[PDB]
Amino acid sequence: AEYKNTICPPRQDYRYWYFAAELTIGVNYDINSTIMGECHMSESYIDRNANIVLTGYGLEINMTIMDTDQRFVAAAEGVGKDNKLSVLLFTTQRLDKVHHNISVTITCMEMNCGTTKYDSDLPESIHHKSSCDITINGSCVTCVNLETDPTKINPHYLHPKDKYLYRNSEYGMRGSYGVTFMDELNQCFLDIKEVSYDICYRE
Amino acid sequence: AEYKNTICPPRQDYRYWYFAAELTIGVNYDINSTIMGECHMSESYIDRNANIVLTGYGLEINMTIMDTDQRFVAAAEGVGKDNKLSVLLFTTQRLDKVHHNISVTITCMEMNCGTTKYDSDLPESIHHKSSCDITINGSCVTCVNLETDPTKINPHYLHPKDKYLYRNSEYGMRGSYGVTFMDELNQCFLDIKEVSYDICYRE
Amino acid sequence: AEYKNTICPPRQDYRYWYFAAELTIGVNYDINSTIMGECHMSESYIDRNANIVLTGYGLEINMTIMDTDQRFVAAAEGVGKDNKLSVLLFTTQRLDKVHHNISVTITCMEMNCGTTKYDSDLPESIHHKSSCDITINGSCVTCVNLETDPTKINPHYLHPKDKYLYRNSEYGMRGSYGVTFMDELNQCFLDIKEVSYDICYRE
Amino acid sequence: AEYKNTICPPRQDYRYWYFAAELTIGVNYDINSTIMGECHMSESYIDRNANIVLTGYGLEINMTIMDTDQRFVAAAEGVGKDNKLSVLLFTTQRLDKVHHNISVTITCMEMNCGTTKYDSDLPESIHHKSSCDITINGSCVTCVNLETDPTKINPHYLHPKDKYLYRNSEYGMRGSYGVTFMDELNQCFLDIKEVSYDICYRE
Amino acid sequence: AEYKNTICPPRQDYRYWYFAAELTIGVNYDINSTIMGECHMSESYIDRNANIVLTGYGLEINMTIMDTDQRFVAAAEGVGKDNKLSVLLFTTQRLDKVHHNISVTITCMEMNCGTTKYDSDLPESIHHKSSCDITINGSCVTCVNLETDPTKINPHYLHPKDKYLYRNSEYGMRGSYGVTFMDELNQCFLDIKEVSYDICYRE
Amino acid sequence: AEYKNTICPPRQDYRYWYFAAELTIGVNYDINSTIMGECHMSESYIDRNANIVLTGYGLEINMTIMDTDQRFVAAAEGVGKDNKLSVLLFTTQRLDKVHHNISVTITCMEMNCGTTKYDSDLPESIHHKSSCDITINGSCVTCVNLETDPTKINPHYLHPKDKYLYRNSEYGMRGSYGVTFMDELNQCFLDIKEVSYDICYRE
Amino acid sequence: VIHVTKEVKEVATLSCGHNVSVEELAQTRIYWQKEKKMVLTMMSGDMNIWPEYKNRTIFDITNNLSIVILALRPSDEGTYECVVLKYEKDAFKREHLAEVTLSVKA
Amino acid sequence: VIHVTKEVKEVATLSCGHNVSVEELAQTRIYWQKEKKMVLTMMSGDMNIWPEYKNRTIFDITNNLSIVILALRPSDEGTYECVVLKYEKDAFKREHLAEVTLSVKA
Amino acid sequence: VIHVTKEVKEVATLSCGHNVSVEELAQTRIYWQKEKKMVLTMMSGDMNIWPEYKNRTIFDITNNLSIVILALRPSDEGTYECVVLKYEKDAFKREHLAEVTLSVKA
Amino acid sequence: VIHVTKEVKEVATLSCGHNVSVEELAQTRIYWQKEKKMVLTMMSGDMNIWPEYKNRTIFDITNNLSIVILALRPSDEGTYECVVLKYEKDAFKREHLAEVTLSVKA
Amino acid sequence: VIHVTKEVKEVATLSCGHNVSVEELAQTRIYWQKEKKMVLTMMSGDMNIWPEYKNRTIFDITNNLSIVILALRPSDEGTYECVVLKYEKDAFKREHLAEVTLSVKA
Amino acid sequence: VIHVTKEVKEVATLSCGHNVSVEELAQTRIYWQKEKKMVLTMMSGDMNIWPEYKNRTIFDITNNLSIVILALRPSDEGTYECVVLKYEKDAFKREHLAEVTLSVKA
Repeated sequence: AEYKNTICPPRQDYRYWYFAAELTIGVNYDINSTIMGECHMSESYIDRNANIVLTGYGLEINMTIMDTDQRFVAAAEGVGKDNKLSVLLFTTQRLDKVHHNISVTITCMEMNCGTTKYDSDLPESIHHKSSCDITINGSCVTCVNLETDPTKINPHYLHPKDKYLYRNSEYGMRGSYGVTFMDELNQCFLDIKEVSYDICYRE
Repeated sequence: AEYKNTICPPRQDYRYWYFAAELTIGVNYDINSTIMGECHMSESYIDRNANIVLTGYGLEINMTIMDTDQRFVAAAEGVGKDNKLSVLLFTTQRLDKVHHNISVTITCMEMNCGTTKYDSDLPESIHHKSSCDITINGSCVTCVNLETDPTKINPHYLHPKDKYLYRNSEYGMRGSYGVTFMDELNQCFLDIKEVSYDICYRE
Repeated sequence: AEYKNTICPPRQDYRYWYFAAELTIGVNYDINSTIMGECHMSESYIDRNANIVLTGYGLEINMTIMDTDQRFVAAAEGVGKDNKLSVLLFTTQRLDKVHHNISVTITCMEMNCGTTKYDSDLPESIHHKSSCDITINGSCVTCVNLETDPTKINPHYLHPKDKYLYRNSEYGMRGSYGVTFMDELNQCFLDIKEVSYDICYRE
Repeated sequence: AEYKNTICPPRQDYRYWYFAAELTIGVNYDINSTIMGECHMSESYIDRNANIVLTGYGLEINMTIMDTDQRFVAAAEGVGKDNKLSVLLFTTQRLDKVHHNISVTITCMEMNCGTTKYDSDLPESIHHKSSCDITINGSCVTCVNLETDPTKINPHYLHPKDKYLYRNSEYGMRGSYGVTFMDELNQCFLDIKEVSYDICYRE
Repeated sequence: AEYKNTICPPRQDYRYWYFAAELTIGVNYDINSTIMGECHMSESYIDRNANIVLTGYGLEINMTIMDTDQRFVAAAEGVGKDNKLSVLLFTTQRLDKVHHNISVTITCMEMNCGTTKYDSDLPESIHHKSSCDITINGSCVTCVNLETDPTKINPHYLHPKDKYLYRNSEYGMRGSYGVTFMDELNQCFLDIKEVSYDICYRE
Repeated sequence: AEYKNTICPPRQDYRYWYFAAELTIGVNYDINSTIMGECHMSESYIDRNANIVLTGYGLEINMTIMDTDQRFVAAAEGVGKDNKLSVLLFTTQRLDKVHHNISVTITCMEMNCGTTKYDSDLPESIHHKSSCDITINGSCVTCVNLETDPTKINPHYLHPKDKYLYRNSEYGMRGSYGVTFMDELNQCFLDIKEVSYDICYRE
Repeated sequence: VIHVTKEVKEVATLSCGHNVSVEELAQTRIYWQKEKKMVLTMMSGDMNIWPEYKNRTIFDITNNLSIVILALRPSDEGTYECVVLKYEKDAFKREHLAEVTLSVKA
Repeated sequence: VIHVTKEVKEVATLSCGHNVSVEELAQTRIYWQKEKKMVLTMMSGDMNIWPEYKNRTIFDITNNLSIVILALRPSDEGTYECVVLKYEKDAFKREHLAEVTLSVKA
Repeated sequence: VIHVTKEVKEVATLSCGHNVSVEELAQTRIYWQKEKKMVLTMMSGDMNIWPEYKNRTIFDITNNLSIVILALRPSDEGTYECVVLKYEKDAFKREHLAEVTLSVKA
Repeated sequence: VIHVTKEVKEVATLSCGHNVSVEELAQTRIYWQKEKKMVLTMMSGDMNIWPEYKNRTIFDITNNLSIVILALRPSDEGTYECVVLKYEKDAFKREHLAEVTLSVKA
Repeated sequence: VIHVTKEVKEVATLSCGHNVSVEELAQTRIYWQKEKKMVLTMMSGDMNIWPEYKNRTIFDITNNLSIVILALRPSDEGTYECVVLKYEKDAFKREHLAEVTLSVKA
Repeated sequence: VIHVTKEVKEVATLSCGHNVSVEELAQTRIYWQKEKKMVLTMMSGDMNIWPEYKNRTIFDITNNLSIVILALRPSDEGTYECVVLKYEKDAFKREHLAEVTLSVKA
């Protein structure tokens, strides 16, 4: 009979969003510009595992946060220069201040498909209290970078009018993962303000 | 074979409204302005108990008047400053001049959800002839204030054009309940003329 | 094998109307003005009894003419000053020149509902050859007046364009019934030319 | 194997019309003017009997031609002064030059209904080579006149644009029947050019 | 395993039309002008027999070409002066240079219907290498003339915009049949340029 | 567990096209201009065999690439002068640098239909490392020319806006097949820029 | 005789073509009219002739309900119709309608 | 008698046509009115006459609840209606309604 | 012989190409026409020649229903058609149609 | 006593109508206000009076939480409400609400 | 050899790259063309050289169906294609296609 | 130490916060950058310093991959990030990212 916080019940539409992560992926095939309706998303909160599957721009991204009190509520996708795809992920609020292990599976679907080309574990660079299990199926990805609880990034961009946005402000909750498959430096960075984003459609 | 007044039969539309009570709830998460179509309502007159269930602005309110000859007919919701939600409740006409016990349950549904955080019984301040069983599930509510048979409040505001409105004019029928979960005074007050209301939708 | 006049068969639309009666009901709750589509009606000619049931303005009226060769074909309702409701009834033509017995039941459905408050028999004032069995269920009716075969009243008002209207012109067929439940005189009169009438919708 | 003419097969729409007869009926109740869509017709060619049933203006007209090679194809109705209803009947072409016996049943349906008021046989005035069995059910008909194979009458009036019209030009094929139930002369005549006709609708 | 040309498979729409024959019919009842949607058509290629059934302007025409590699693809109808009906028939391409026997059955359907009035065999006038089995049911047809593989006739008229048209250019493949039931000469001719044609509708 | 490139999965829409081949067919019947919606296509990737079936302009083309990692994604058709039909074929990308055997079956469907008129094998003119099994059903084709992996041809023409186009740039991957059934030289060439191409509709 | 032509000033004998017994004239009504304009009525034995024909119209009942017009005039050209009604029980039923045309040569 | 016409200045005796015993007058209300304008009331024994008729109106209770008007005037022409109400338990019930019209010759 | 060309002023023999026995001519109608303009008719033995050809047209029945035109003229160039109808029971049936073209050199 | 009227300059005693034991005043908060404008507070024994009333307001706790105002002024007319809050476990609960109106005669 | 460059005025030897036996030349057609403009034809042993190349074009059949051009000119730069067709039963089938480019230094 | 402030002209020591053995530097890449502008690279033992920092930047590998800047300047204020990548099989994987900020007092 002692009080404790709990996750919110499922809803058809969410209004309160927490900027959970920013995923940047670079491909070796041509993507020109953002297309409205090009991205679709599916979400599932089973056990304490939250899973988001995004389909768009010739890629499928299957991301999972393990043993978490969060739930994915929205996602957005945009195309930058040099064939870079930026994905913004919005969950419910962060109840506990603990780093969660991540699992990312990137699969090609339109160009340079194949069997599992990469499968490894990426440390958390800043703090080293978690990890990200990364799996790339194909020969299309050149670099991947994941920023969990981003502070510097500004998730307002064209912030939807009907929603409320919240973001982390502590450097101690930041997390960074990254792998580059090209001899040049990672250079998976792309300025958020130079990209045009569109919201992914739940289905 | 001696005449006695009786409650009216149910209807799809009610044209005669009695200003039953005013419920004020303050939350710790941002609500900006009134939204059309945001509030939904359900009503049930079972036994001599009248129950209204409202869903809106991330809250669920379940109010019950026990052993009464009244039936809920309408509700209106509006947002004021400092994240205050004002709820006006309209029933059928009052038959007997007796104070009824109330039961109010507030549940958070979009922010700061949790198990039962509060459960108590609030005396009727003015006359102490009844009580209000108050339950709060979550950590979102800061203050709650309920006024039954309000005289000072003016329920006309944007009075619906197709309806008739009636209100109490006696001090003896007034009733006030309230609880504040913040060290500052109750300060759940919000002037009715400074709020914009929208009618909840029956479903 | 001797010719006798017979009532006409049923129809979806009746173009030939006979002004059968004028029913005036005064209530103690507020009715402001006539509303299009407010009144609905149902009709049944079973045995030699003709029954009309009208719903509108918070009242249900159930009128029955006993052992008649007439059938109700239409009804209209209008609101006058001091919360007076006027009902115009139109039947088929009048084959026989005989006074019929009436049965009227008024029930409150929106304000001041209750069990049977009044139940009596009203003589026919002018000639005393028939009677009206009146039953009021509720505490909302102040006066009731029924004029059968009204000569003075002009039923053309806004006479519908596609219909033919006929009215009685003999004093011997007039019939008047009335009861007032208030210390003041009957004062259930309301000039027809000062009311706005709308036709009830058969259903 | 000797060639012989035969009646034409049934069709949904007929283009070639023969002016078969002109039925004039006077009523003792009010008919004001022609109404579009007020008349409906049913047709049946069973055995060598051709039957047309017309419903409109408060009357039902059941007309039958016995042992004929014709088939009713159209009918039109119009209202003249003094409450006169004129009915034009159009069949297929006249294969044989022989007078046919007729059967007319006029029944009231909206005013002055009753049981069989008249039932008799009417000679063919001009030639006396056939007869018309007339039956009136009600007390509404004042005069009746039937003109078979009319020569003088002009069936073009507002002749339908898509059709072809034919009419008799011989005095030896004319037929005339009539009964008046009023002391004044028959005076069921009404000039065709002073009437406005509308085509009855098959159903 | 020796190549041989074969008829084409059936299609919903045919774009390549061969001017198979021209049929002219004169009637003793009035036809005024061409009407859009008047002519309906049905086609059947069973065995090596090609059958076309046309319904319009009060006639039914059933034409059959026996033991041919041709299939009917279209038909057109038009009305000329003196109540003449011109019918143009279009088939697939002619594969062999052989005269085919024809069978034509004309039936009256709106005026002057009857049993079989004519049944004979018409020689092919020009060459006498085939014949036309002609059958007329009714007393409406005064003359009939059929021209198979016409050279002089110009089938372009208002040639449909989306089609390709082909016609015979050899006198040796021409064929002419005809019968007149009136004491005057055949006079079933009507200039193609003086008629207005409309395409029959497949159903 | 050694990475190998695999063909991409099926999709409803393909945005990345590889210019696989150009097929030119000359006919002896009249085709005037390109028509929108005239060409329909069906595709099937069964075993390692990719099959395309095109229907249009009175021709059916069934092309099959044997033991290939490619899949047909789109096709376009255009009409040039002298009754020449140009077909552009777009597949997925070209994983392996190997010449595949082709099988082409052309069938006449509207003009000059017949049984198998030609059936042979065509060497690859440039390199002689594959072959094309050609089968012509009918007597309507005069010349046929196939260019697989065309370098010179520019497949952009009116390049669809939403698509990406890729073309071969190596002379070693070119392949040329051709048969002319007329005494004159092949003359199956038609400049790409002088044709108007429309995309076939998948069904 | 549908068509009868008489030289001016002569006697015009227009025949109804029907014979009604004097016994039955009690239950009979006879009308002679000319293009919707009444000429003569014999309602139940009560005779009546309109002013335009009152002086010059003799009604011969026995001779097929005929009318004799003396001093025929050029304005009398037209079509005449004779209608006879028998009083069936409760109704008047038309038992004969005739049409005779008169032409004037002048 | 629906219609009564009296020469000017005479006595107008308008009858109600109903007789009420003095015993029951305690439970009875009697009104005489003229086209929606009140003329006389007899509420529970308390009589009342409006100014336009106060001087020249006598209410004869026994003679069929009649009203006698002295010095009839040309402005008195109209329709007079008499209504009698009996106080049933909890309600007033109209037990009689009579209409009488007065005409003035001048 | 579809095409026949004769020098001007000579004799033009246009042949119908069909022979009808003299016995059957009772039931036969023969027409020679030139582009919808009648040239000669032989209806049931009754001959008829139009004015434009009445003087210079001899109809030889025995010689394949031929026509001999004397003094050929430059306006005679055109197409001639010969049509023969046999009177089948109740109907007239075309039993032969021929077409011959005449050219004039001038 | 909802309504209290005292002549100007006199002593105005406005009563809360509730009595709170001094022992429980540790857990009690008492407020007096006048139309959304604070007048006096007694938060957990810490007293507080606003400037407009700091000089002329005595808070009698024992006498039903009454307030004594000396030198009543014409601007003091209005409605006063007294509220008492008891500190239930983890929350503050309004255990009494009173309303008293003061009128000034001048 | 896709690319061949010869100094001006020299002898340009463009090779087809295919060898056809003299016996089979009866059933073979050989064409040399230059960007859709014909240069040489050898239809069934009948040779034909267009005017622009008639004087300075020798066709060596034995030496891989080669063409020797004397007095190379700056206007001869372009792409040349050689095509060989074998007369299969009832059809002409392309059995070779070679492309050779000539460059001029001036 | 996120925040470090040194008086102008002194020696600034910015620590990467990570230690890499000299043995593993063959399979390691180290970058120091300042707001998307490169400052120092150590690709597989090949060092590189941009012109703006070439003269006044000493890279101490052993002391936690630290950088010593001599003659600090007011234009050097900003945030520095040190990123270390280890060459896992077939890929470069980030194994440490640090962020150190430098402030100048002047």
